[PDB]
Amino acid sequence: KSKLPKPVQDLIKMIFDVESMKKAMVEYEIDLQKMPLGKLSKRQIQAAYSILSEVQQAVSQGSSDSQILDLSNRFYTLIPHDFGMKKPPLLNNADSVQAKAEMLDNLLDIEVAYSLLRGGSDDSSKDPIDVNYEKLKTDIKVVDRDSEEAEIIRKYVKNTHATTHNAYDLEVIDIFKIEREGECQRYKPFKQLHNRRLLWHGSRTTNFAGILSQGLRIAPPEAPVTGYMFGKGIYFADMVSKSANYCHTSQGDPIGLILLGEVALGNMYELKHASHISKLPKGKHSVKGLGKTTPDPSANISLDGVDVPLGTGISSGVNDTSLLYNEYIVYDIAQVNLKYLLKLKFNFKT
Ligand SMILES: O=C(c1cc(Cc2n[nH]c(=O)c3ccccc23)ccc1F)N1CCN(C(=O)C2CC2)CC1
Repeated sequence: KSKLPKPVQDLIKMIFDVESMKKAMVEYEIDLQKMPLGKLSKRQIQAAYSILSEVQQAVSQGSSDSQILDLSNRFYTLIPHDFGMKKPPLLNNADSVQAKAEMLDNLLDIEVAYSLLRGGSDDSSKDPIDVNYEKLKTDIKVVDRDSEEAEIIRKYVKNTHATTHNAYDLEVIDIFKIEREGECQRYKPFKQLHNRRLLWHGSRTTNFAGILSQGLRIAPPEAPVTGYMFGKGIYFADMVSKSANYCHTSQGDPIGLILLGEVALGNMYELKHASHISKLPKGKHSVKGLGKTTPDPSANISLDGVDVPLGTGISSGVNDTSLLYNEYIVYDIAQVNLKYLLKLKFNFKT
């Protein structure tokens, strides 16, 4: 039996759950008989990303719906969808491109989780929880409830929950201090860079085995840049509820996982509307999506020399913007240093 803490053990079980991976694929209307978990490959997802990038071209250049039909069908050939003997819905718009790009982002993380679980070594004498924990190459420790860092994190959760996200309230079950192998060494060029903030990153439970082993990555070159609001980068939020929406929890699965990462933002490229950029303008290290609401800047605190915007939501004074809340995007994976992993219970009030 495993000597790991019970919350650490429950975390491993949750992220390496094969049925949850299958459930996530079903959600994206994938045909599991034509394409099960085992048949998924980095190559197939990449080829589908490229076919989606072709759909991105047809939509923008106002191509005929009879020319988009073959591009749409090609995507379904690479990624089989559950429609049986019926014709599948037409991928002829930017929304369909975005939705299928999000699916492929998840499939790429699900593939990493499954390859980890099916690769390596099988040993009956060792606890399967301990074996799977080692595969993540991440030091996971339980943060003591009565510690100052736990009080800071709980205040951050409590204060940055938005009114427009009141269909549920949030309960912090566990706070994990995480240390990805080699990540501190990778973050070294940006360790002293100004504007370093502790920000939120919400994702589906089925993506965390991929996130903890490989780190938060950027969508591949094959991915359609127009399917990403501020281009292919790593997205963060200063509001817990904005990130918590990306946990994709329901009444049937109310437990989610959220990250707290130290992001070296530096000189921010402040944007109000969609900008599908491949590269940042000279002298800029990040993009700040200007939201209508911002945490109180006077209420900012410093946890290990890192700014924690745990202030309650106040008006930013930003007019004519497509965002209700701020977002932060970095375009170099070395600019992120993951600090905490939170297990949350979503108490749906609907
Ligand atoms: O951060 C994002 C991302 C997230 C989102 C949604 C989102 N998800 N989670 C958040 O906490 C968040 C905060 C503010 C704004 C958006 C978000 C949209 C586009 C994105 F490129 N990534 C895209 C998916 N990722 C990948 O590694 C894909 C598999 C190759 C991780 C990085």
